[PDB]
Amino acid sequence: KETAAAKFERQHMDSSTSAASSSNYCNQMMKSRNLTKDRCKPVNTFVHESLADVQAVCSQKNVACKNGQTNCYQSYSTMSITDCRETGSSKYPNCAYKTTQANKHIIVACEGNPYVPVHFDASV
Repeated sequence: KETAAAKFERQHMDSSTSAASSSNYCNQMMKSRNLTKDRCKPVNTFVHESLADVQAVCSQKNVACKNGQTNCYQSYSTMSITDCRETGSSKYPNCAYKTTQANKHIIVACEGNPYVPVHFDASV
């Protein structure tokens, strides 16, 4: 299978750009990361920082995850992110999203060796 770390990178990492520019970033990103493949993935966040800076969150502020595990970490700094959320009228297979650029702290679950993000828990 794809590893959990790899899946996180496919779903949540966009180190290419410092922000979302065109307000159909989400439409194109969601498609190219295979998140509109079988259905429209309703919500998804992209992080626009280096992979090194993102992996480093795994040694920052330890917090509970939503599921109640305690291997989650909150970034000390705000990060450049894009919140993609499907529109009220979107219907597969013509998936429609709005793009919201923001600077927020991320919370990720970390696991494995090397100890890297395996789950995007939230932005705050």
